[PDB]
Parts: sequence; structure tokens; C-alpha cells
Amino acid sequence: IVIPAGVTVTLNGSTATVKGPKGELVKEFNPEITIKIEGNEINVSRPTDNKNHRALHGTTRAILNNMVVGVSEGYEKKLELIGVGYRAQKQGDKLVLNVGYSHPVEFVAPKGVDIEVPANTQVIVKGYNKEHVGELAANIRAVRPPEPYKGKGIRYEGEHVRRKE
Amino acid sequence: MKVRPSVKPMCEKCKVIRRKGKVMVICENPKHKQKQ
Amino acid sequence: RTTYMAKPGEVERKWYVIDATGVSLGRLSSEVASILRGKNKPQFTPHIDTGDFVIIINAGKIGLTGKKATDKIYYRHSQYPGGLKSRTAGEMRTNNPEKLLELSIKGMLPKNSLGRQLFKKLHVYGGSEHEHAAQQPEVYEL
Amino acid sequence: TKGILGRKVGMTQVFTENGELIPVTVIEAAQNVVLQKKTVETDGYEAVQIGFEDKRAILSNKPEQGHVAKANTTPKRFIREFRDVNLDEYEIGAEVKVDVFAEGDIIDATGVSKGKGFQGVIKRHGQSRGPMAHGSRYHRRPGSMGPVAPNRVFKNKLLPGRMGGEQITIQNLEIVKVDVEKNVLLVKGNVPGAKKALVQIKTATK
RNA sequence: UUGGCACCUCGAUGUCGGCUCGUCGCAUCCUGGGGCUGUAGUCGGUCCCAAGGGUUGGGCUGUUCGCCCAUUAAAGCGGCAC
RNA sequence: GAUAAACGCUGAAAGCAUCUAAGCGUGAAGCCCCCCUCAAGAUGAGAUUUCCCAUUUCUUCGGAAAGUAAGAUCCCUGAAA
Ligand SMILES: [Mg+2]
Ligand SMILES: [Mg+2]
Ligand SMILES: [Mg+2]
Ligand SMILES: [Mg+2]
Ligand SMILES: [Mg+2]
Ligand SMILES: [Mg+2]
Ligand SMILES: [Mg+2]
Ligand SMILES: [Mg+2]
Ligand SMILES: [Mg+2]
Ligand SMILES: [Mg+2]
Ligand SMILES: [Mg+2]
Ligand SMILES: [Zn+2]
Repeated sequence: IVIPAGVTVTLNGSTATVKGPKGELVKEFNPEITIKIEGNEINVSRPTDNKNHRALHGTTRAILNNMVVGVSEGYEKKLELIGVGYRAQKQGDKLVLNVGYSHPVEFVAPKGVDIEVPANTQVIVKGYNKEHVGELAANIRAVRPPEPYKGKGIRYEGEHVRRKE
Repeated sequence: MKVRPSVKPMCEKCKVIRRKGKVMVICENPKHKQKQ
Repeated sequence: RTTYMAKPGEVERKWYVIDATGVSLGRLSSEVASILRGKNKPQFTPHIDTGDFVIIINAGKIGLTGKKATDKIYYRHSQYPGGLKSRTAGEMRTNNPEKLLELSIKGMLPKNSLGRQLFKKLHVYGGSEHEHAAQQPEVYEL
Repeated sequence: TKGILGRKVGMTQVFTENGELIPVTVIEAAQNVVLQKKTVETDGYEAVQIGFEDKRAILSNKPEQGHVAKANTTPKRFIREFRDVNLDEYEIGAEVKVDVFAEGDIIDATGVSKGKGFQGVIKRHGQSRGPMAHGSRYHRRPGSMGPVAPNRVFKNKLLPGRMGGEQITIQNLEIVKVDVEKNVLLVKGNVPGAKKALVQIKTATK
């Protein structure tokens, strides 16, 4: 784990606080797994070698990496609305999709995550917390998920939908 | 979902996994979804 | 003949405060049931009550090994048809921890009038604070 | 969330502006006085204690006279608490007039139902009679006490017993008219109780 | 269920159906949630979760059962000395 | 509010993948609240407000007896019971 420039990390028990330009993260890890802060490089240390630890050991480097990468450059999950009359409007902060329902469906962007729409037929969830970016995009997709017959619905960017008659 | 005692790959895209201590096969072909 | 028998009030009942933080629900309970029944005193008389008072603090931090937090079910029947209610040990540790330890310990006391007296000597607290400072309770280790 | 105590005077009917004819209970609520404010610090919950109609001195005792004294009021026939209300509104010894309610306001009337005395299962539990003819000797009887296996009768086997005189809450009664000079509410429909019954009118929980 | 056995009861455990009153199980009839579908849509099918509530008036048959008329969201299957 | 089945996100063990092992989310007429009623014999007998006061006699301290206080009842007129 190589900390990019401008980024800072602190360890006050078993939790790590990764504060950078784009945001500020906190995450409580497993005490058993020991983390080492250096000037520009982080190293996660495994104590024993059981099925319990080996798993945690990996999860930590990955989440810690996902906390650092997330505050540096950030994360974008880009969604497409395919289908006639399926458009997306952002009228303030609330995302607003017309997606075939008799009512429109609106999404208030969670704290730290930022929705925006270049075109009416694509949505981009932006944030730092890859977890939170993941759970907003999922929820937006889950409004009208891709149906297999025509391909209508909200899909992720490079997603394979199965097709039928 | 086929829920049955005998959970086996039906094609070669079928994969056998475990979730919550249940054996299951997942597959591109949704007819092949099985849970034990 | 000559075997000593404790008389009521004869033996000095002491107040003990036991921190439950991270001890198995049983394991805590079996030790306390012994202290209440007065089995740790040579003056132990099976028909009297020579045992001590016990204050348990931090019962919200009592330990449940394995999946007991979700899988240990506590049942109550009202005695109306279909009147069986259930609570998980985890839900009960969060909301009524006082009740969790009381149930646990009430099962390890004798099932008689004396056992019902013993249970009155038990004082369980979710948090770290009690209002029994006036009884000058002594810390006890398991 | 407002409240007030009154006596059920009786029922009648009124013509709406529309022209429709609705049935109404008349509730006379003169002499409501705030007697006590209960707080989370002192009692453990928020409530306001309201005393209703004035009672002759000889019908009160020193404990009563000493409790109303605090509100500088004569003793009261009925004293009830109202929870779920703003204690900032209400001062000790203040009048509670029926003007706390407007027209169109939606209330919940609480009171004790009329006493029927010892009743049987046909009237008390709405059970079916047995046949009256075809040789039947089974008319107004409660039916099997239950199966054989338990060697006992389950709880809630409904049987004859004293029937009315229970606290009942009718919910979502519209107030139709409010007359301050006569201290009267007209509530649409009927409320529990005999004429002269104490009725507790609070803003509808729903 | 049809049976097998003969262990309690022959100084009596005295009766099928209906009526009255229910209560319980879930192997779910309806209503709720979901997976698959020979899921375009509609109307369906099937499996998983689910027992909160609901689950009918007649004609014929002593009839349980059944058949029929007319309804219903549905007219569930069992246990409780059938 | 927490869940079932289920759908996911993040995610290693197992450089990939993976709803799962750590960790988040969504999700039933069901579960717990919410709504109605009973409810401190809840002997674990709870709380608040108000009232009465610390009398007399003998008694080994223990306690006993007697008139009372606030208050309740008997009795009487009754019903909305
Ligand atoms: Mg009457
Ligand atoms: Mg009838
Ligand atoms: Mg007759
Ligand atoms: Mg029995
Ligand atoms: Mg033989
Ligand atoms: Mg005999
Ligand atoms: Mg089932
Ligand atoms: Mg017939
Ligand atoms: Mg029978
Ligand atoms: Mg993944
Ligand atoms: Mg939820
Ligand atoms: Zn397959």
C-alpha cells in the first residue's frame, strides 16, 4: 500500500482514519491483525496462519487500499437508462428518473456521495467510499433492473444482460 | 430456484458454491440455479 | 449428635459486586448461584441461607459463545391457547440484560421456597452503576 | 394534542350547511381546571392533570381540598391525566375551555360503557342459539367447553358474566359545533356511557 | 387410511352424522413477499418464505363423502377419545 | 424497528472470481413496537400530589392496652349500578 501525496493516515487502537483531499474515512478493523504506518508505505501484518486470519489479512489490505485510493482519485459507477421515455433529470440534489412507473422515482444523494447526469439517458454516482458508491448505484439500478426481452431498464456501463423472445 | 437434496452442475457453466452453509449451484442459465 | 447447623442471621451475609464483562452467561451464573447458596462457606447449612448478596454490573457485556446471540430462544407461555412468546438471547441481552442473567441464574438455584429467597439476594445492572453503595459491596473475582 | 373532560348530556341531531342531517352527542364541559403538571424529572412521564365539575365542600375531604388549593380552585368531581400534550401550554389553575377544539377537528371519546348486569353468551359474546324447535333442549347455552384431551377448559372459553361498565375509546369522531357561552361540544355520532357519564375528549392519536 | 397385535378399560372408557363452541399443526385454499418459467403482454404454472386474519348459502343423499345450483379473494388439508 | 425467503454492495480465504468468512444495504398480511383493554398479590407489592400527626395509660427493654387524628364504615334515601 503506497500512500499518494496529500493523503494522511492515523491508527488510534484497531480503527484507521484515512483523510485526503476528496473526503475523510474511518473504519474499525479486527484487533488481531496489526497494521504498520511508514512515511509513504503501509504494510498489514498477519499474526498466525489459520482460516480465520488469512481471510482478515487480505480483507484489511484491500479495504485499507480502498480507503486510500477512494480519498485520492475517487470512484465512479456509471449507469445507462435504455428504453422509450426512460430519462433521468436532476432537479436540485434529488435524482429523478422516469422509468415507466405511473409516478417518478427520486433519490436524495447520501452524505459523501454525489449523483450527476451528463445526458438524460445515463447517470453517474461519484463518491470516495467505494462501499457507499456501490450501494447507491445498486439501489438506483434496483428501481427498474434490466429486463431480458427488449433490454429495457437501468444497467451498469459494461454489464452483460441475458436476452430472450 | 430449484430447491432439492441433490444439487449438481447441469451444464459446465454451472458452479457449486456455499452461502450460509447451504450448497448451491449458480449459472448464467437461471434454470440451473439450485439450492440444497 | 454434634454436626454444626447455622441459625438464621448467625452467619455474616456479605455484599459482592461481580463485573460480568466478557464472561460466558453460564460460567458467570454457576459461580453466582454457588455464592448465593453459600456453598463457599464452611458454615453452609442446606436448610438456612448462609450465602452472600451479589450485585452483577455490566450485564449488557455478558458473553454468548457461538450463535447463542441469535439461536438461544427464551420462551414464555401466558397459559392462553397459542400464548407462546419467544425472545432471542441477543435481543434480550441488548434490551433486558437484567432479565437475561436473572433467568440464567434462577435455573441454577434450588426450585423451592429457599431458592426463591436466594434469588431476592441477586441485583443485576445493564451498566456499571448500582445504588447499593450503602451496603459497602466488595469486588469479587471468578 | 388538546383534551377536555365533560358529561354526556344526551344525543340529538343538527342540519349541516350542505343540508344533510347528522346525529350528535352533546358534551357539556364547564369548569375544567389544570390541577397538576407531571414532568419526567418529578414523576417520570409528561402529563397534565385536569379537574372537571365543582363538588360541594362536604363531598370533598382534606386530602382533596389540599390538592386543588395548589391550583386556587374548589374541589372537582373528576380528575384525569392527559399524556402526549405540550406542558408549555397549560398553567396550574388555568381554565380549559371547549374553544381548544374547532369545527372539523377529529377527537377520540373515552368513557365507561353502560352497565348491563349479569349477561349470557348470546348478548355478551354474540354467540348463536341452539335450535328453538325440532326437539332441541339447547337454546341460549355457551356450547362445548372444549375437547377431552386437556382434562381442563382453556382460558378465554367465553361464558356468562357481568357485561358493560368497561372503559371504551371511540376514535375519529368529528366535532360539529363548539358553543363557549354554554361550554358545549357537539361530537358527530355517539360516545360510550349513560346520560351524565364522564367523557374524556382528546385529539385523535391517528 | 386399510390392516396386524390383544397391552389399559367387560363390579360399563355407553353411541355414527348434525348442532353449539372452538383450539392446534402446516404438508398454504385466499390474501403478503420472492426464485424459476414453455416469464413479450394479459391470464397462468411451479417452487421457496409465510399460520396474521379470512376461508358460503342452497338442492339431492340418514349419509361422512359425494354430485349438483348459485356465489366467493378463497370456498385448504389434518389433529384434539374419527 | 428488526428479520424470512430473496436481491445486492464491499470483500478476502484462493493476486482472479465470489451476497460471506470480517463488514454494510434492501426486503413479507409474519416478529417487536405503534392502536384498544386489563394490569403493582409485578409479595420484584412501584411513582407523584395532598391530608393527619408524633397523644394517654401502664410495661422488664421487647412491646401490650385505650381513647383519637386524617379518613372510612354501619344505618338510611336511592340509580346512571
Ligand atoms: Mg343499568
Ligand atoms: Mg343459527
Ligand atoms: Mg326449549
Ligand atoms: Mg394436565
Ligand atoms: Mg400374549
Ligand atoms: Mg368402577
Ligand atoms: Mg411451510
Ligand atoms: Mg343435507
Ligand atoms: Mg368423536
Ligand atoms: Mg463482488
Ligand atoms: Mg429495513
Ligand atoms: Zn448451468
